[PDB]
Formats: sequence, structure tokens, C-alpha cells
Amino acid sequence: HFHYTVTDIKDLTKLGAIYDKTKKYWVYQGKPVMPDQFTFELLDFLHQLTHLSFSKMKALLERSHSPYYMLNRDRTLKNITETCKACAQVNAS
Amino acid sequence: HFHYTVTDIKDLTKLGAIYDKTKKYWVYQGKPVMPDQFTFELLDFLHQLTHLSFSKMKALLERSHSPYYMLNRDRTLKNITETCKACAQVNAS
Amino acid sequence: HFHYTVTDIKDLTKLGAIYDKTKKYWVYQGKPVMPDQFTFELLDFLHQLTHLSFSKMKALLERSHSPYYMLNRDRTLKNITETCKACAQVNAS
Amino acid sequence: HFHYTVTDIKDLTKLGAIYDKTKKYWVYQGKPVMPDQFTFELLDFLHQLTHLSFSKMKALLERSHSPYYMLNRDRTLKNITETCKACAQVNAS
Ligand SMILES: [Zn+2]
Ligand SMILES: [Zn+2]
Ligand SMILES: [Zn+2]
Ligand SMILES: [Zn+2]
Repeated sequence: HFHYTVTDIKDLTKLGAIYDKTKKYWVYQGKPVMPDQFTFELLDFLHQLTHLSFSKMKALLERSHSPYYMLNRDRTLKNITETCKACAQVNAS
Repeated sequence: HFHYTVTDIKDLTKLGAIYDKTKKYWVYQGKPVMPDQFTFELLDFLHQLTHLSFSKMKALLERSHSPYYMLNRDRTLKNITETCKACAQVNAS
Repeated sequence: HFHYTVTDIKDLTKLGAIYDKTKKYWVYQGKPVMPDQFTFELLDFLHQLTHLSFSKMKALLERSHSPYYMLNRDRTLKNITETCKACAQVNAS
Repeated sequence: HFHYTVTDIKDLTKLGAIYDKTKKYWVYQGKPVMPDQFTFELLDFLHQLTHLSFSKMKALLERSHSPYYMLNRDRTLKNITETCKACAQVNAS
């Protein structure tokens, strides 16, 4: 199941998400919430296999029928794509 | 070695390339010329592995230290990227 | 939404899946079922972006937390990888 | 241009490579030798774009007709593939 940090729980309380004891996770906009770290590890993994830019990954994810709300998705995605060495090497050309 | 079609040979003579009997290929600007068909099969293979845009593949090839002159490169490259189903599916976003 | 063929419905009835008239799709193992053709074009898209082998795509999908049941996934997946030209070119070496 | 370390020069002499003072680089099997570190950063870049296994990258490079001889290619290549996070994540499933 999901593991929420103090910072996650903090972000979630700010969003106004609610913890669901029955289903063993937090819920927001009607979806189970993906923790910040889980989201990072997932998006980082997906970028390594495709090296799609920020705009392409974002737009694809919104069409994905994802059952999850990804905490700090955009911020995490922007950080992943802008610090990718291989992509930096590509546009260096 | 390379296999040149009548149309390749046509393009090459117009370019002023020369056949090198010792090396079994045509030479131009100090570089062996890659036939139109070999160029297509190579660039298409490389795109399938990366799905880099026209601009990205072009800029990279210019930095590649490739020992070969690629016959009809841009034309072949633009066609490959503009007819890619996967890239079209990506940009559908 | 999903379009189910005669062949989908026969496979689904054979599985013992059940149709949800209210929610306008078939359900199996607690999941809405993705038709055979929709599954193919999706899995085909994912291979073009990664060119992962049969075994690797299978294992990854089983870990995917997919909200959909993919009809004839394994059979379709094998068809995709074994007819992929780019991968055929890769192992040709 | 190329920078050769003492370790490169040592490895090269063992290979029976030859230094060309006039063109100020080493030559081996009729090809200019790319230093160990340049070879690493190039091969690492290519793996990030493809994540091909050791055996496939190797077989492909042998068919590539690269204009450079890559110092310690196989050893460097195996190191690249066995320390890749994305590939490690893939078989983890
Ligand atoms: Zn990248
Ligand atoms: Zn493409
Ligand atoms: Zn493939
Ligand atoms: Zn890898």
C-alpha cells in the first residue's frame, strides 16, 4: 500500500484530502492519492525509458486513465526532465 | 559494401562523386556515400529506438563524426518522422 | 467507451465475465474489461516507445496497478514483440 | 580533441596500438583510438537512449563500422549495463 510522509500528510491536509481507513489510503478529487516519493520513482522510471519532454509526459499522463492523484506531479516532472543528463546532451546538439 | 541503384548512380554523377574500385563504393567530399535505401533503413531503425524529432536527429547526426555522406538524408529523415505512428500518437496530446 | 466484438463477447462469456448494463461495459476479476483490439493498439504503442521484450513487458504490466482487465494480453503481447521489425533488427546481430 | 591518460597509453601499448605524433593521437587497426573516458561517456549516453542489454549493444557496435576504436569497450559496456538503475528496475519485476 502507500506510505505517506509527514510532508505528504501535510500537503494533503492543505489540499483538504481525507484519509480512508477502510481502503488504507488518502483520497482527493475522488482518487487514491499517490505519495510524493512514489510519484517521483514512477515518473523518473518512465522518463528513463522514453525521455519524453515535460509537455509530452504531462499531456500523456492526463490521457492515461490514471486511477491516482499524483502529489506534486508537475513539480516532480519538471525537476526530472530538466535535470536529465541524456536529454541535456541531446539538446546540446 | 554498398549497393547503388540506377537512381543513386544518377544522383551521384550529378554531384560529381567518384566510384572507388579499390574500396567498392562511391566517394564524395572525402566520404563514402551511403545509398538512399541503406540510409532509409538505418535512419528508420534509429528513430524506432529513440523517436527523436527531425530537428533532434538532424542536429545529432551533424555532430556524429559519421564517416559517411547520406544520400537524400533530410528528405528521408523528414518522411520517417512525419509518418511515424507512435510519434503521431504522442503528439495527439 | 469500449466497443466489444462478437469475438470479445465469446471470449468474455468463456471467462465467465459479466456484463454491466448500467455501467455500459464488461467486468472481470473486479475490473472493467478492455476489448481485444483496444488492448492491442495500447500495448503496441507502449512497445514502440520502449521495445521491451515479451517477458519484461509481461512482468511490468502485472505490477502496473491497472484499472482495466486486458483481454488476450499475453497472446497479443507475444504477437507484438515477435513481429516487431526494430527488435528483429536488434537480435539479427 | 582527444586526451589520453597514462593509463590509456599503457593499455594501448599492450594492445600494440601506435601513436601518431603528426596527427597527435593513437591509431589501432587502421583507426584513431578514442580514450577510455570518452568511450564511457559516449556509450553511457547511447545506453540511456535505448537501455539495450550488454549482448545487444556489443553485437550492434561490431556491425556499426565505427571510425574510431573504442578503448576498453566491452569492459566499459558491461559496467554501464550492470549499474543502470532503469534496467535494474525492469528485471526487479
Ligand atoms: Zn531524459
Ligand atoms: Zn517516432
Ligand atoms: Zn520492438
Ligand atoms: Zn539501462
